[PDB]
Amino acid sequence: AKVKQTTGIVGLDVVPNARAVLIDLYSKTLKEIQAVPEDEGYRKAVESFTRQRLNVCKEEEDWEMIEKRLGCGQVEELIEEARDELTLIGKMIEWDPWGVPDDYECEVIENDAPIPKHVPQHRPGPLPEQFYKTLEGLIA
Amino acid sequence: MRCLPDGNLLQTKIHNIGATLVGVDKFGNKYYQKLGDTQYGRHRWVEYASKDRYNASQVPAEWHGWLHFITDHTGDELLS
Amino acid sequence: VRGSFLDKSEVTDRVLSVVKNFQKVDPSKVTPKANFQNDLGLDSLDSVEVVMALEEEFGFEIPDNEADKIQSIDLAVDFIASHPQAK
Amino acid sequence: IGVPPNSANLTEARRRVFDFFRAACRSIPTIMDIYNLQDVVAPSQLRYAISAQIRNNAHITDPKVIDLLIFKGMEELTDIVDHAKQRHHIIGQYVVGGKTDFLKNFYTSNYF
Amino acid sequence: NFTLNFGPQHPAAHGVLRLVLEMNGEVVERAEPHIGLLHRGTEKLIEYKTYLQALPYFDRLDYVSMMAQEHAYSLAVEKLLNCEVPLRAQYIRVLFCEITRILNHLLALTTHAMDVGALTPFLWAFEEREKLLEFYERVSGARMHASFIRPGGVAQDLPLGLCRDIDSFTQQFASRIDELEEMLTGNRIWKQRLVDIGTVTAQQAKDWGFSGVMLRGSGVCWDLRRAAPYDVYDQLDFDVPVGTRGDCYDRYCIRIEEMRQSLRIIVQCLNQMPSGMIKADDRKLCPPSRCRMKLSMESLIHHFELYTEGFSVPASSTYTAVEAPKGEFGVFLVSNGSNRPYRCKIRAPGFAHLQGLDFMSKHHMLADVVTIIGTQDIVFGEVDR
Amino acid sequence: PLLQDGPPPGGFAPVRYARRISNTGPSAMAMFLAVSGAFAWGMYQVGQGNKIRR
Amino acid sequence: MDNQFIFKYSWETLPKKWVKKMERSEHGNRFDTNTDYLFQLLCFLKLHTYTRVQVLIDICGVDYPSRKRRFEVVYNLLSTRYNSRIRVQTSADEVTRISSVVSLFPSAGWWEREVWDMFGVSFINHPDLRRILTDYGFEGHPLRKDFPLSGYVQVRYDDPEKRVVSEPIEMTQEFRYFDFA
Amino acid sequence: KDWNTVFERSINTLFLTEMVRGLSLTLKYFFDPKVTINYPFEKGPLSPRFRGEHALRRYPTGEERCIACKLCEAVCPAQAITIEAEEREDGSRRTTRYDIDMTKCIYCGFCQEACPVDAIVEGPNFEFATETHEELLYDKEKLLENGDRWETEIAENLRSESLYR
Ligand SMILES: CCCCCCCCCCCC(=O)SCCNC(=O)CCNC(=O)[C@H](O)C(C)(C)COP(=O)(O)O
Ligand code: SF4
Ligand code: SF4
Repeated sequence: AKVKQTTGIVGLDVVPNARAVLIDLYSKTLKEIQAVPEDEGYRKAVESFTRQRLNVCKEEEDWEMIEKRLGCGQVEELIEEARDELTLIGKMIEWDPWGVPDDYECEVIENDAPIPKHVPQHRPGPLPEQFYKTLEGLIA
Repeated sequence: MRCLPDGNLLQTKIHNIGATLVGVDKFGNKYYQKLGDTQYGRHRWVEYASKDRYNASQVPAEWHGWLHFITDHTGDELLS
Repeated sequence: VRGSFLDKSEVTDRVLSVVKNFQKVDPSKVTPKANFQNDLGLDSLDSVEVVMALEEEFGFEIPDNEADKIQSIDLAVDFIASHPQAK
Repeated sequence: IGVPPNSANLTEARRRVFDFFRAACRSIPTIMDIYNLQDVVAPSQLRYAISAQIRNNAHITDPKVIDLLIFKGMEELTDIVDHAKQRHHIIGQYVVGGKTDFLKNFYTSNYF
Repeated sequence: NFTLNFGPQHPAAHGVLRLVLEMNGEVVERAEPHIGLLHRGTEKLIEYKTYLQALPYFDRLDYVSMMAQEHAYSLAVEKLLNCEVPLRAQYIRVLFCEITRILNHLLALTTHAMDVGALTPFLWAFEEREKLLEFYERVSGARMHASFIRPGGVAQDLPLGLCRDIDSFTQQFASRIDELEEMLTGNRIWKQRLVDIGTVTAQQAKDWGFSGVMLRGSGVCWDLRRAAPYDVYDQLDFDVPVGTRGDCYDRYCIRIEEMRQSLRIIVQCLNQMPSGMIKADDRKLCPPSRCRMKLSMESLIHHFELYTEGFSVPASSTYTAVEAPKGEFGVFLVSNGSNRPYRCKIRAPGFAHLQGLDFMSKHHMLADVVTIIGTQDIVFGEVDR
Repeated sequence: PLLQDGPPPGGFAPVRYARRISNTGPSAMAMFLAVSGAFAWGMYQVGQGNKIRR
Repeated sequence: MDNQFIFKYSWETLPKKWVKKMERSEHGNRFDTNTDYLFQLLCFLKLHTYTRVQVLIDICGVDYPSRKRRFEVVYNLLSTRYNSRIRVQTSADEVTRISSVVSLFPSAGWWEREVWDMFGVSFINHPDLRRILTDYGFEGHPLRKDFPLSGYVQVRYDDPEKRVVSEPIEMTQEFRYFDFA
Repeated sequence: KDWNTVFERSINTLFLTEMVRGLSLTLKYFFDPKVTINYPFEKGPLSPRFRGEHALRRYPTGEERCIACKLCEAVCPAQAITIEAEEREDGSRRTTRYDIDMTKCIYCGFCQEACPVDAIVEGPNFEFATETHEELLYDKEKLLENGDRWETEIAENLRSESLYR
């Protein structure tokens, strides 16, 4: 309930009405994505995570819980991602990249040459549960 | 009298006060030590035989290691 | 007294010489109403080099819009005789 | 300002060729002042070398190659005006200001 | 606008620094660095060297953080070779990486101070640099270009009594940091020269590929030792300081705090240093001992091969990065199966930082330009390669 | 051989890394009172000296 | 966000025509794309919520003389949001201009200048494309495999002209190539 | 905020209280001992591993150690070493030419590591500045002269470092 004083990130201003901003952005996103063909994996994935984040935003009235439930950083960084998705939606509509070409070909390599434990390796850890739900929803 | 124009030699003369003679080499260069702790216990010096026109390359190889703390053996022990 | 324009009679000969002096131009087809492309056997690249020579001669820049309108001698002449920066 | 896309046809390429030649020629007085060439060469000789360069490449039919040549010419010209590397009878890469060739080459060395 | 062509031409500021500034009186409008004055074709030369012969080129890129680049190159080769490094070697490599971090920060901080007029801390800090330079000389025989960290481990074991002399250094180093701080931190002139100078937001830092202190100054918690750990950094306790304002004063405080954290790491490496080999045992990639080479046919054959042909690296390509004192130092290595690298692209943090001088110095005073170059910590060996 | 450089039995002595603080100064009212008293009494003394010089 | 998730999620979400090759490996997840799609693929990866690739680490060229398109341009990218790296590569030749990504990542500006300097690959819409490392008036592209190691010219002071001048190289002792294969 | 805290802030500003502290610590080092070395009478510390001027070594009999294997020439990252060799009149495999260009060499020590007979070493000498470039083109005889002059120190250093290599 307490107003956030700082995000600790230089140039990222605190957004006091983050809940109202996020609900607006997600609702706008769920309309603009309908210009994409329904069979495209981009449209499916975008709807999947926008809906869950919207449902969380609707349920919780305290931005601290919204941050806690989503696990995706501060509400100000959630607003940035929501704005960027809306921008990407506009570009992808204009680009028209949809559809598989006639003589489509794609080589896939899965190289299993191991690397030592000691060399640098990114190991971020498990993502929030929705990422895996989105992925398995895309597979099916 | 070299101390008046040559201040580098004077610093060695002053630091020589209270020092111990370790040895003399073939060229006449004299080697001194203090056994204290001012520059982290590093108190090895050479007083070159020539009070003028001295040069660092005049230290023989037997004493070069001692002077640079590379070894604890003096030039005499190495030669033996 | 002052003046802003170079007399036309002074301009025609100056354009007449620089085309004669320009190579690939025999000084016999150089009638003052000649076309660099049709009457002078000059390609487009040679024609571009002629307007450049006149710019330097009269000391002033000629815009692309008007660089193209100078396709003949009489046309190059008129433009300079009425242009006040020509000096 | 930015690098333009590759020319669609030889009309677009030629418009660009003409544009470059105009810029190269319009910088000639600046070059003459920088290298102090008033008593070495005439400005038209500078113009002839530029038009020569262009005429030696009149057999190119691919607009992509023409664009690359124009880009390299623009780069070469910018260095000559901004970062002059003065050499007496040489501006950039341009020399400014009874026996056959075999016997001369034979007299010189064994490598022709 | 009139143009000012100011190139600091001596150790005062870098030395090959050449800047074209457009001014409005004393206010800077635009800054254009002209580089390549130290471009020596290192990437081209590496393609003509075996993997061992290319190693000394890394000491001479960021020539203030020598061993940190040797580590990055060795890690890249060990990655493509799938070579396992003994634990003792990993601790020695981390120990000297943090020693190399202190050497870097001591120089960066006190050379920046001398340029704004604080002449004393340079002299105090360089006597501490000499002590650490002695440790480089005792393990490798060179004060700067050690060539000590190698693929598979380190060139030689530590001489007896070195760990004790490093411990005696650590006992007194906190006092040396406190004196540098007491000279600068609280001083009103120092604060006036650095507070709100060269402000960078987090978005700007990510857009311009900033890393290291230049990125952590803007409040972005990102250190490659924690994000993508290597060697034994996962068994060590240290904090990652981050800024809250993103100006030159936060980056100064971070570099000071990073030397205290480097001191903390060195203590843990000293205490946890295990016994064992300092070189990977495989007999295809590491030199034999002198006694073995002079007594065993197999060892002599391997020694002959290693110092003439060098080892081969299977055909592949990868990007390897470490947290160098100046930021993320990366190596894009392309192997074609032979004994020489096919391509070695060197990603230098100072290349990204110097490119951002234009936006950082915008609308600042002329005398703030050197302050901004100081907080970027530019060494042109790695900018130009 | 088998002897390698390392910690002594029990490890090295603990070392501090944090900034040790220092409270050195009179500060505040001490300096202001000293300066004000000096001004008042010294100006009185200036008057006395001027009278003697007169 | 591990490399397993990136490979799978990119297969499901990206438009199919963009990516011609996908390599999942401990050496790095790599996406090969045609030149006409490089700009759009890099804008997708930057803006999309589940990728958030915000940092361009660097751009480099590789010369493959045995290939019809001899140059490979490699984009090493980083997501600080998800702590993951991605490699996007595309091929080019000596005359085909490829798209510049300065409008996406301002840090690409000097790296694309280096690629033009070192390899001769040109970038459409680059605000200021000129050599950045080599000497002014330099001829050739030194990182091409057919460019000689010691170059073609060298400089010296010339007292009669009172200046430093450039002349064809003369080597007192040649580079010795030791073929150990 | 408070008249007492405002007062203290103002007084600290006007009387330069933090500038006094910087003066006090500056004066403390004025009276302390100095760290300056009185070169050339006094020298800085070095170690047995120090990589200095190259030297060619002999056996105690006077025979050269080098057998012209050319390993040092092959490994040299700067290509600073040039070697010619042929069979000696007694059938021995020996160099007729061994040049090190001291102005190309990077003083890496790779040559000393590569040598199988301890023939080429980087000795401890670092004071060999010259007045000409040609004096830094060392031929075989100059290198063997260095070995004779520095042999006593080189041998002691090798005994010291034989426990680590
Ligand atoms: C100061 C010096 C620095 C600047 C100089 C740099 C070097 C300059 C050279 C670079 C420019 C080129 O070669 S760019 C290549 C120029 N050539 C082409 O455009 C190929 C196609 N040919 C044609 O279009 C015609 O033959 C043509 C005669 C051009 C006109 O057409 P006309 O036949 O209808 O007159
Ligand atoms: S020190 Fe290194 S560069 Fe110099 S000669 Fe020996 S091996 Fe070659
Ligand atoms: S010095 Fe040593 S490595 Fe070099 S040729 Fe002679 S024996 Fe071989």
